[PDB]
Amino acid sequence: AGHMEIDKNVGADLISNTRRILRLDENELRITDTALICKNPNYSLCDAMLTTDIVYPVEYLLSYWECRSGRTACFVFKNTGCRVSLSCYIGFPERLKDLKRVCDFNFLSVNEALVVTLADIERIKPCDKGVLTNCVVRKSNSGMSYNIEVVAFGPDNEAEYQALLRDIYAR
Repeated sequence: AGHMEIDKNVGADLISNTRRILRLDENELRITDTALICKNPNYSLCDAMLTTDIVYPVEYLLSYWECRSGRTACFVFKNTGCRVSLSCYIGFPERLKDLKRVCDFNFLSVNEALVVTLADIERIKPCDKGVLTNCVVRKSNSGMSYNIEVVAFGPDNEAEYQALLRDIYAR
């Protein structure tokens, strides 16, 4: 009830998926409202806060997001002190002018911003109704850095696909 709007079960479903495929708990995913998302001033979603040395088949989550009520979001990944987060916009972001995109592995700065969506994956590879894009983050303090990877596959990611069903449909 405020300057973001999600329906009672819809955020709870997307937040449930977010803790379940990051394989962390509901008090270990950090959620945030207006202060990072308010540049669409009445609607958005929230932010989700993420751990080091962790992988997910990221496009399984993009797919679940857009399929839930017929409305799409960009995942805007905002790197800050120690944490990765993804700031989730059903929305219009302020830093979209100067934040980045990747498909590769690279070093990434401690106060940085980056969008990854179905339109961005479509610029950087021919997309398909079968993509499993894959994403991997580390924090470091000894290097005062992030270490970021995201890579684009079709159904060839069949091993990680099976391993994820073998965790998340096996809780």
